[PDB]
Amino acid sequence: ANMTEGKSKKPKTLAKECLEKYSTLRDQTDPILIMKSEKANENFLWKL
Amino acid sequence: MEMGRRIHLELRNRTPSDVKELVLDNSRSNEGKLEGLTDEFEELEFLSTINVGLTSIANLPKLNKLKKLELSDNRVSGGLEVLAEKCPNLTHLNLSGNKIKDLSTIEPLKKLENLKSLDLFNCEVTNLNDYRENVFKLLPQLTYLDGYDRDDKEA
Amino acid sequence: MTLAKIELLKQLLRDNEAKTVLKQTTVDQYNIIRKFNTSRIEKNPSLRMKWAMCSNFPLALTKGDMANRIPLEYKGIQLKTNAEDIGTKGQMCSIAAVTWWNTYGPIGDTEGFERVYESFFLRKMRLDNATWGRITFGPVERVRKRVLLNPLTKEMPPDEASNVIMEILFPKEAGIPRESTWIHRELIKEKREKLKGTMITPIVLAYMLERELVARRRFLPVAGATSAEFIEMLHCLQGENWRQIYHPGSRSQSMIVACRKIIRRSIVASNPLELAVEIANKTVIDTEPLKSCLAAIDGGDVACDIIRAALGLKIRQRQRFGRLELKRISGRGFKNDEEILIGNGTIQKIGIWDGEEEFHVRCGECRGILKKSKMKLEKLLINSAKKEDMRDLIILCMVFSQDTRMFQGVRGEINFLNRAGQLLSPMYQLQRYFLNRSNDLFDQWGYEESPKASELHGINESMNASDYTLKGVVVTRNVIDDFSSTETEKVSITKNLSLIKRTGEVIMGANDVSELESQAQLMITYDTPKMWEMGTTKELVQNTYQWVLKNLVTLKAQFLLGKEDMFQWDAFEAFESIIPQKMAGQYSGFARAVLKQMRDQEVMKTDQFIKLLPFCFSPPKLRSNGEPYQFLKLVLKGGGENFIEVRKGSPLFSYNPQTEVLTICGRMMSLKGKIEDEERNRSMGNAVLAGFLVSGKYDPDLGDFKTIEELEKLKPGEKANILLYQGKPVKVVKRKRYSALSNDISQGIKRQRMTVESMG
Amino acid sequence: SGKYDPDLGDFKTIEELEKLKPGEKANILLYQGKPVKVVKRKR
Repeated sequence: ANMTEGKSKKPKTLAKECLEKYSTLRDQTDPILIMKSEKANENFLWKL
Repeated sequence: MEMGRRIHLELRNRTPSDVKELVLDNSRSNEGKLEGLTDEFEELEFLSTINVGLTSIANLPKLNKLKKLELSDNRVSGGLEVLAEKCPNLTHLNLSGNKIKDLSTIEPLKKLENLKSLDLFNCEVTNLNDYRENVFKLLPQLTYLDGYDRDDKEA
Repeated sequence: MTLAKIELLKQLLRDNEAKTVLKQTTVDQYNIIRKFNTSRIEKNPSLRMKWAMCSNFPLALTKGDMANRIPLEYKGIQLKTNAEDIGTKGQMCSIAAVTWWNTYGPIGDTEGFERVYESFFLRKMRLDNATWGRITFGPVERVRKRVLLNPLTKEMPPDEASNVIMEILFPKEAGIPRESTWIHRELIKEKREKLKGTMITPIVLAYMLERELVARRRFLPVAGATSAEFIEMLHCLQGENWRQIYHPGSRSQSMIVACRKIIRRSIVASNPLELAVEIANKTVIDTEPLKSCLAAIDGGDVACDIIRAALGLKIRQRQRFGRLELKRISGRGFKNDEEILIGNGTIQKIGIWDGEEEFHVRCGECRGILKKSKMKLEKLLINSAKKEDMRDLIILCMVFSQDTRMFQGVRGEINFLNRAGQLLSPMYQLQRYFLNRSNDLFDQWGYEESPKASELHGINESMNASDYTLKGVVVTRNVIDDFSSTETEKVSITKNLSLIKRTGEVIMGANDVSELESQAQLMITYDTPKMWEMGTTKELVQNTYQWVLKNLVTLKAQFLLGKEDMFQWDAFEAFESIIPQKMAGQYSGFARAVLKQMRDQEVMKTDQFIKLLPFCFSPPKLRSNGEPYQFLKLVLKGGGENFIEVRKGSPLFSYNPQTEVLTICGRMMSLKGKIEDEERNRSMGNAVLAGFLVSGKYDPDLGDFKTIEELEKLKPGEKANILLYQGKPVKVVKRKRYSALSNDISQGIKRQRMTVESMG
Repeated sequence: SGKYDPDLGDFKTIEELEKLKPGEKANILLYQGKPVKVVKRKR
């Protein structure tokens, strides 16, 4: 959640502001893998 | 490590009536109990039991001063009515991470009137329609819940 | 066996030649002695092996009790013989016994192979889980590059690798650990624990560790990825006329950013070199100083090269101009000052290169050959790599060539600076001007007919592979391979961070670094207050907590005394900048009261101590009566998520005691527990013979020598008699502290320059 | 009681205002570009 006055803004700016508010999640670089798919590669998904 | 070791460390080999709180965490228990706490205890305010593998609530000293108790990450599934006969003075209840099947498990809390906050996280009972409303009208004495009665205050 | 050793020694000494050689050659000279072998090497190994395999007993078995497990002849088949040997003094045997041993015999331990041969099993794991794709049979463009053949756990120079190997698998002969074991303490302890419990011969483990650590690099034709993981399979992935899709089963950006930040911090001050090296060797990336990845990769960004020059490391001697990497091929350019009018109408006095010259030029993925004369570019040959890289190469080579057309193509103004606010030389000002406005010299440069030929084809100003190219520029549909003879020639470092050749010529300038900011993908933890007064509040909190954590022993010791000197530390002054002025004093008073209560009426609690200590730098403001104010939620600059919880934890700080772990600014760190016990567990790496200094000679007053285990029994400050390296009896004293020579040198330099300035 | 102070933090939603305690100062926004700083009162 990110309270706003009500103006319309591009999705990129909204996402940037939302991540800025929750900066800790944005700056997370070490992933604590919890579950994995049968075929998908966790490293590739995390880097993406 | 065992409940006895935790009791000795917290009490530091002193009289039982010297500490008003306990921390029984990461302690293996015999068949899922809370042994190591004798009935001689008379004064206690806070409790903490996490990752103790408690499966039922049948062994607990009778008390009249406890106001908070914490149970989490346990497979306990049974009636809690015994708390009324053991300590009907609870104000903070925490069952986060426990295993409760249906609404009937939380029924016996009606006879308790001092409870004001109850916590139930990722519980099988929590995933139901109008569970929030149903619990509220089932426990009128309750003044708080998982945190969003009407506002947000901290214990 | 030690008795057998002494008996063999006595028998050998009975001869006079052994007595005279042993008493003559020092330990160092032993190497020479070993190399005086026959060298009667077999002329043809194939024929020798063929003949030997047909002989009755070619195998040379070492004398021992193993032979008794097997008869000299099994099932009517001869296996081993009891005849004496002269070459090896053992017994003889045949492959029949080897096959029987593979069939029957003692059963060994399988544990050792899980970890001992970790690199090989990791290779197999990367192969097995790899995903294959299509095959492209079309021609593949390949470039010759210096690539690392195999991945490395932690790349280090050969000498450090050997020292680490000895410190791992040779507990004895570990005199005076250098400034390399502390850097690799984690590797030391990890490999030590993993290899413990084995029985393999130590030399095998040493060679395997050398393979796992020492880098192996070679010139190879590559196309596409270049990481060692892809190079392992390059024999299958690549192909002259076929390619395969392969996906095998970070720190770089962080080091780039850290080096750039250090450069910018040091340049603005006077005598940048000392400050830069202080910050560089006082920095750390999550487990290690900056001399753990800088020393790993070869070369790198210009900032990293400059820092390595400031530190002690080898850097490729390529000439960095902006982004261009230049390698001279021939010709000598006389740098003479000249007055030239710029296209803007102004006249600048700058150095111009008289004479013809040629350079191999590289920029990102673009390679080429440039031939230039004085005040003119003559020829440029490139390969099509990338539009951005090609444009950068063209523009930068244009500016470097100092072509009169480039000067006449200026239209704006040249008064720019850097992030530090300094006026640069006109060359770099022009570089920035042209890069900012690429379509300035391109329009007025002039066009040249396309390179009519089989492969040579032109490129237009828009970087598209379009004909009617630029005057001089040419794009050949071939592979240009350059940058041979990476001599890493001797290079000096001036105080201003600018490198120079063995002569006075300048190779790298302090302003080559590009002023581009990024985000450190890792925890860039420094150790100096001067550095971190730039970034955001979260970075300040993280760095302050890391400073507290690193030197936890000193702070914990000072806590027992109970004096205010503990709180007036410079490290917290920066923290004062991120606490509200109107309320910081109340926080300081509250934290001081809480910590006094902690010292008085309870016992050690590291988490809350760390949480509450830093806020006490500012003076307190007690209640009107005198009692301290009480809080439970310390607000920080920026509001919202920038807040600390006094009770349990918050987004910036949360310690869980169930697993005893610490999460600061979204980063988990292992607080094994509390107590000097956890302190010593942290010290569980380090190096054998790290807590003892050398003082005095043999001093036989102690009698015989004592082992490391018995050495630890001695209380601090004692004297012990030990053996250093291969013998060399000495007297040592157990240390009462942990040392850091770099810190001492930096503080000495700081005091020296403080004295110089004060006298000045 | 005052004006926009970025140091105190961003604007506070009604959810935080309702749970606030007396004697604590917060920041609110009237409309775009006209923030203000307010303080809770017992009366």
